[PDB]
Amino acid sequence: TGYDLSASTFSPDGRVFQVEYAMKAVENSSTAIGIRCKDGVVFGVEKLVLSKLYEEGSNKRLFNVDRHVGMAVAGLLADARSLADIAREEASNFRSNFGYNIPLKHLADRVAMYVHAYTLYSAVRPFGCSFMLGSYSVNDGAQLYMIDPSGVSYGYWGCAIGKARQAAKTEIEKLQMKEMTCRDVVKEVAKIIYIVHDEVKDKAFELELSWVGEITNGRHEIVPKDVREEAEKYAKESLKE
Amino acid sequence: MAERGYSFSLTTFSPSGKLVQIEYALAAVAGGAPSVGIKAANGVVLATEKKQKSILYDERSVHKVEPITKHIGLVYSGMGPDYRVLVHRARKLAQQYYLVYQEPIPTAQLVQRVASVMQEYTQSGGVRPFGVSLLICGWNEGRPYLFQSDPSGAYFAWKATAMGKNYVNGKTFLEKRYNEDLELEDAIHTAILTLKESFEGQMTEDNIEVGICNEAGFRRLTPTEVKDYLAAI
Amino acid sequence: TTIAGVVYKDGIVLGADTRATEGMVVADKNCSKIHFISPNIYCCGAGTAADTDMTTQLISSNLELHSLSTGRLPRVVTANRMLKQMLFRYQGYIGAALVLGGVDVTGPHLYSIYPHGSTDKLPYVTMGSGSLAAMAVFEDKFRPDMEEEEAKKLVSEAIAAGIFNDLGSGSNIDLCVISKSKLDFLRPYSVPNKKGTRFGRYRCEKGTNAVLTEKVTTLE
Amino acid sequence: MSRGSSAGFDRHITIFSPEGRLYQVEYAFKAINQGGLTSVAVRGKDCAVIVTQKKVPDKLLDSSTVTHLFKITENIGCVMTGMTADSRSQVQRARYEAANWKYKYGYEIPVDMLCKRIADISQVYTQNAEMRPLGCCMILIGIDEEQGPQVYKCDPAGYYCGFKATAAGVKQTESTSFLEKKVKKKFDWTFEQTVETAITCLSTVLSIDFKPSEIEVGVVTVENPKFRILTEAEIDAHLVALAER
Amino acid sequence: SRRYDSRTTIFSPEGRLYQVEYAMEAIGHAGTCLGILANDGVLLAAERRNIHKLLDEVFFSEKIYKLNEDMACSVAGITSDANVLTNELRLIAQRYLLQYQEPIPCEQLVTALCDIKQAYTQFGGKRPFGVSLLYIGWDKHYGFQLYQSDPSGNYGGWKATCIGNNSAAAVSMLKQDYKEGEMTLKSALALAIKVLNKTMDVSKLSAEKVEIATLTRENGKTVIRVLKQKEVEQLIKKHEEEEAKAEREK
Amino acid sequence: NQYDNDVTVWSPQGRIHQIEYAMEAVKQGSATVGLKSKTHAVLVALKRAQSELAAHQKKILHVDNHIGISIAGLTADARLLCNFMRQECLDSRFVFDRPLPVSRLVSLIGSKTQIPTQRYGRRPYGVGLLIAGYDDMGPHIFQTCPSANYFDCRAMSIGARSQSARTYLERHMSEFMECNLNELVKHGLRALRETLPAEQDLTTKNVSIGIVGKDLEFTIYDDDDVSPFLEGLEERPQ
Amino acid sequence: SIMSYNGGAVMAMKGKNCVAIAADRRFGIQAQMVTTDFQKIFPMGDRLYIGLAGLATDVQTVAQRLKFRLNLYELKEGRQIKPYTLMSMVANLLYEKRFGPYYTEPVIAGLDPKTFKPFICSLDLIGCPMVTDDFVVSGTCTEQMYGMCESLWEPNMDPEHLFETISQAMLNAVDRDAVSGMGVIVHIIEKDKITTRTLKARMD
Amino acid sequence: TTIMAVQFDGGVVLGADSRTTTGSYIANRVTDKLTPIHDRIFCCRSGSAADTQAVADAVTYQLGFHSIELNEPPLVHTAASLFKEMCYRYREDLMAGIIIAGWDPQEGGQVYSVPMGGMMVRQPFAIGGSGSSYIYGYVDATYREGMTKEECLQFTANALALAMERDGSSGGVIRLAAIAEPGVERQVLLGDQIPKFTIATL
Repeated sequence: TGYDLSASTFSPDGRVFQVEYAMKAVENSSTAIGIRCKDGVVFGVEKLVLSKLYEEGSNKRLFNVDRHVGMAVAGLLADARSLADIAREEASNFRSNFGYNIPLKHLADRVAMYVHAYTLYSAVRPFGCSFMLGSYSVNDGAQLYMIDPSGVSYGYWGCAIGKARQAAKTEIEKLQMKEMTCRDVVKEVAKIIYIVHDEVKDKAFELELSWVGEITNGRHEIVPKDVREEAEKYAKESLKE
Repeated sequence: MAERGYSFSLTTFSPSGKLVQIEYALAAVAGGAPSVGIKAANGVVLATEKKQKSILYDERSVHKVEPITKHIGLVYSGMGPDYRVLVHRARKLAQQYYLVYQEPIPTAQLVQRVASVMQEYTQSGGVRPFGVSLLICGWNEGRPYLFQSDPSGAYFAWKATAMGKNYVNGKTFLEKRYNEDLELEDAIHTAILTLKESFEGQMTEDNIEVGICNEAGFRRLTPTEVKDYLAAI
Repeated sequence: TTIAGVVYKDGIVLGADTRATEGMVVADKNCSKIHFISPNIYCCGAGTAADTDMTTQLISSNLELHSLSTGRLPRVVTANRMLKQMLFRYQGYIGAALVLGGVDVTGPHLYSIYPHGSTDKLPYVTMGSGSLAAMAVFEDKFRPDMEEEEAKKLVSEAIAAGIFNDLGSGSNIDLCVISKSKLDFLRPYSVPNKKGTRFGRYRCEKGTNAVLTEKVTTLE
Repeated sequence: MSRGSSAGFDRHITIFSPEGRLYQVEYAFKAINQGGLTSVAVRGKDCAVIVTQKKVPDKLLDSSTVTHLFKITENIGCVMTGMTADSRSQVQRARYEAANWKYKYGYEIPVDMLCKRIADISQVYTQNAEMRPLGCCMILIGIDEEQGPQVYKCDPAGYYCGFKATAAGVKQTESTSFLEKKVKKKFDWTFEQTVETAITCLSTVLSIDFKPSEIEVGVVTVENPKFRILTEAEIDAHLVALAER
Repeated sequence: SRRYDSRTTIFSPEGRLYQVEYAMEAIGHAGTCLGILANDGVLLAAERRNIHKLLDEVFFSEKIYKLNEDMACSVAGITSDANVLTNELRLIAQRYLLQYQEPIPCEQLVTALCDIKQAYTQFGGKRPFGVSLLYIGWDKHYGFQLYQSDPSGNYGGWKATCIGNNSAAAVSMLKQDYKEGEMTLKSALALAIKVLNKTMDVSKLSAEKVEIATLTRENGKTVIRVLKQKEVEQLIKKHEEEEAKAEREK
Repeated sequence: NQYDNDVTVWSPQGRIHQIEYAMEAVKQGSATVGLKSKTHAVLVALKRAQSELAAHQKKILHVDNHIGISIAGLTADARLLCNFMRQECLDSRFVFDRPLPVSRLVSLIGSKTQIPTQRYGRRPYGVGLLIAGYDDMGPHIFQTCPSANYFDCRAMSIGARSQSARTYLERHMSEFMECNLNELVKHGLRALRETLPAEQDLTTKNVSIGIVGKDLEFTIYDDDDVSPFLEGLEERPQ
Repeated sequence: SIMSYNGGAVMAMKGKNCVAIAADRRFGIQAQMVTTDFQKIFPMGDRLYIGLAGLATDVQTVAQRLKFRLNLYELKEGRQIKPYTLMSMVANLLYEKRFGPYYTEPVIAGLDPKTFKPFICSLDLIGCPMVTDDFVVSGTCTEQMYGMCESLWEPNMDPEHLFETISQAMLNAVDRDAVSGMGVIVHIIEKDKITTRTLKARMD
Repeated sequence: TTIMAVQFDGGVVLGADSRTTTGSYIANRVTDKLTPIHDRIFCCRSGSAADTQAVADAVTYQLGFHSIELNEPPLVHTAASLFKEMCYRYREDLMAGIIIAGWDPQEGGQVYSVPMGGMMVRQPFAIGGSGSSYIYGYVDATYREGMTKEECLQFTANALALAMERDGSSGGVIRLAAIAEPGVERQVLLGDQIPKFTIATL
């Protein structure tokens, strides 16, 4: 009793329960997925529409960390916004110091260290969000990383974070992403997002899609409206049989 | 991330007037490995046991007997990393004294400064007291010194004393065997016998560490010399 | 002041004069200008004497701490790096110029360090107001891989040239010989100058001085 | 003073119990085993080898990013056991300490000095109550000019030591017993023999036949003091040599 | 952070500071320190609680510390806190001497140390110093003086006082036996010996278990000296002779 | 329990209770309604009086010539946030000589309000704001929360009994867009009146109106400037 | 220029088993005399003395701060300071003000305790010590003092010959200096006694 | 001081004299002004010796840490950027003109000039120091595109020899370094190895 109140306290089993509770908070958020292909990374977010009074695009969970880096988040949105600000500052400082765009692995490591710095003391609270970082460059290719509230950062071929990530992982595993292109990966991501969404539990959602790759010339941006409509139509027709 | 520490004392008085954190640090010391110090007529011998839990350890990598200056040596009982911290601080204090006065620090002054540091950790905020007692030997003004500093920050001058496990039995053994006008070799023999009194298993030239201080200065005893002393015992 | 050093086949020979002047007046005729740094590293000093003394003492203390922590013999590169960083961060306000020489696991090393924080690694260096005469001696007679006695003779000749051709140098010659097996602190090594013998006697006798008051305190 | 006695907040912060222990440090030691992996380090006469098991449960995980072997300098490599983020923070700290040592002293840091510095930092974490100790174990690997190959391991308690062979993780006790048996029967260990000893220790304590992708091997040798990570081809060659005999 | 705070500087429902009272209990568990003021001087008589055949001979004194050329102090309680407080006292005395080029009066030094103690008892969140001090000295304003300070920061002047173990019995003995204005250093030493003998009832009095220091004025100078073993032995012998004479005469 | 007293303590359910308590603090305030057309953004606030002899508390504040806010919750927190926003707008006009975009100001507010929710000894801002602004992107209605989350809204209502107002806004959102200024203000007033009990009616004493638009700076109509907007409002449909 | 503001001259000399320290007594501002009994030699122990020449205010400040530190050292160490240790302490005190220097050049004369070996030394204004074996001089007339001492000093002088030598040197050196003089005070430090004498000097 | 870096197809060629002067006195006639910052990155130092040495040490430290972190060979542009940042942040306190030359897997041979003030420019070739003024016309009239490594070495040696002949602050020996993918090749030209140009008489 009382071993789960501070991030500076270990449990007798050797666990930090505050970090686990932050991860639980992450597990309660909607699902965002990201798939790495041979020429880029595509992000898809199942953005729940909590109220019909909200404007379209409100509470967007896709961010432009840098010109070449995108961010898909899940969990507490204020914590995710603070972490996006941290990543933006890291990328800007790297460009100011070393004179070129930050590699995605280095940026992921820096942001993961910043997140881990909040799992050690009683004076602060662990972040209640997990996020993915995607980027593309000619020299480095397509890269996709995920950071959890504990500060662990790994590179992925296809990643899912949120309420339904095991089913999303099962759907992603059926994809031969190593040979696909962003054009097909966008439709596949839309189909997976429509598959894993719960119509009974959740009233409605918006499909937020973004990508970075050769088709975008190494820039992270929102997937164009035409491709988004085609992907949504394909996902709806695939849900139907 | 927040670099601030706790600003309140973790060691506080009890209704009986006792600082129980200091007593628990003393218990941690009493659970440590035996250490013996004997002040002879022409020097001081510091002895301790270092038996690793496995033969995979490197006996020649970590030393429990450490030099502070050319004329001061250290040995401890309790927690090793705390001893490392105190050794670093003692060396820094001795070097500061030499920088100021351009003469090597007397043993008493270094003991006082280290005890002041230990008291600071016993009273300051957000920290626990050190879990080590130190046996400090030195040679100053053509005279040997032996000191013991406890976790509370109090120090004592000793003719002979023991720390760690079975330190009461070691103290009684020293009372039986110690006498003034003792030569350094006899002091080393008595220290090794005091270690043997509580040593479990077989004592070799690697299971124990011996350091001596005399007019020539302080130095650790090499395993060959320890082997010679053990064969002579 | 004339301080010089060479690298010979098996170590380091350092040399210095022993005269200290305040302006145009000799204040000390036996001044030790070769400073202990570590048992294998020594230093000759020039510039602000107090700055040199304090800098050498601080670096010696730091090197002693470093060697106590590591348990190994100190390296000349460590002393050089410490000295140059400390001098640079003061932007030349610490007017200490040093000839640093020693032998370590990598062999004999000789450095010249300047108050602004620039160092040079050379087989022979000179410093002080008599540095150019000693440098002339070195450029005339130095050869690589000399023996210990030849190196001692060469350094003594350089210091003697500085002593006899510079007004700021004089008195005796001090030599520090460093090798991987021994260290020789020869003070003095040569005495080329001595006071002339008295031709007569001065008047100085008891009762010559008139005294107003006298107080005697007995120390028990 | 009784065994298992508790008083005040000795279970929650790093203060002494009536017996004189620090329970939070032991809990961090258990956090080390919370990772579920095991690593083995063995010292040869001219080489030093670290072997750790590589677990990639899902194919969606890029295997080239799941590494527990890190290089601190050109000549120093490490294997981390325990919590991943704590291990990465400690690796970053070790890299900074080595770089600063080279900048300040003009020569590469010895392995023992780096282990001592890391142990000092972890001790500072063990003495102050405001911060958590790191639930990770670090084993350092390098070549010393005077003494040769060096194997050093530091723990969350602030303790560090040199080893002829050592282990860390869930099965560190069984691995230490196996290495005790191997070392007691002392015989000449070349680079190949040291690598096979580490690999067979891991295999016998895990009781599973190894595939080249299931382990991770890093070595330093006297001939080539640079720390390197073996590729799958070299690990496969070593595994074939082990399996034939 | 709030959960682990002990709140060492807060009031109790009855208006008491618990940490101060606990430090005073610590004082009561310490060794006896005795101070008697005479006409020609003032003395300190402390009980040596650090006794062991394997202990080395003390450098100057175990429990009596010289503060400056004119003052000395004796401490009861935690030893390392006493070391800190004595270092601070010496610093304060030297600072006053630097500022005014005159030796500090005793009461000003006691007031400064008591201000430090009170500052620790009021704010900071730290535990108080568990030391009670006895002060003896001479100054040009009030001559020979004797002061006692508490961990709470309270001090006061005395003609004869005791701190440490069995201090109440010693206080009663001094109340019965001290004669105001008639005390000489010899009679004060005899009273100190008899009080130490009666209070240290568990252990018979010997020169190796007590430390005695006196403060006298010798031709415009202050002399602070510690009595040698033979002198204390002679004092104890005289006390035992007087006790035997009283036993015979009763 | 033991998880509801600190903002740095997660609960076993992955929640922070202090933030929810600050949201309750927002829910305790009087209802206000924000809504926008193609050219105007309107804030209508239902002011409350402590007593019959007390003036109704201010609810709509000036931030800049193009930005105004309506508050619900702790008034001192609201004043702190308003001062921060005013300083940010003044800095923007000083450095770039242009009005600060509303979305960037709302992002700054969220960034500022997130910090106290993660540090020991701090507390969430116990106020929720409805922000009405006009810039190059047109009119904007924004809602901020103590959770440091913010929303871009077509219409929104916060405070006590705001669910009925939100239902009315849901019903008439389809026609909010093409309304003129008077129609939009009447829609907002009807939504605000939906929060009032039957025995209570909208009057010139308890109604405050804030309007910003393309050619209109942010203006607050409080007592006698409200009557033209109140005139024409039909009786409560019950 | 700053050192010549107040004048002054301090000299220390080594005997066979004794040391002598001498100073002039004039206190003045530029060319005006104020007092004729200014103290420049301060006891730092039973057989240890320091003489300070330079700015009078800096003389007093350095003497008082040195007494502060020496009293603390003797209270802590429980012993008397050795003259070499005192020299190191003065050097540290002066070098602490390296960029704000005190305008004093201390002169230290004394016998090593428990050995009674004579010790003399001088320091510059920033704390560079110079331990000699014959004599050390400091003040505004260092050239005259150097000439007198180099002419008159002899090795292994008895205390009487040492007194005569130092007295003649100081008198004839301050007779040739404008801002030094108005009396000379000499301290002879032996193992068993200390003799303080004021010399019959010129007052112009 | 005269320093020179020239780019060829496979890499760069660096050159410098060896004279260090304190007034008109040569304190060090065998100075090494070519400083290796990384395995394939060198720098030429001109100006204040202490400033250039400290900046080179700091850049070596930072670049080593950066390369260890990234597990990637550093870019010559990154070393140039670190030098530029340090030399611009302290342009009032430093007197350092740097030439950074090296080889990159991504960019090949590169020559970057960071003069006093802290600007950074990439050049086909760079010259610095007090002796570089005398050889501006020579390098202008002699440099051509497509020179091989041997031609670049000869060009650098000739220009350095002319500058050392004309400049009093330049002299001693010629230190040359060629950096390419295989590694760094260093050589010293002294005595008759230095190019000779006959003095015009009568």
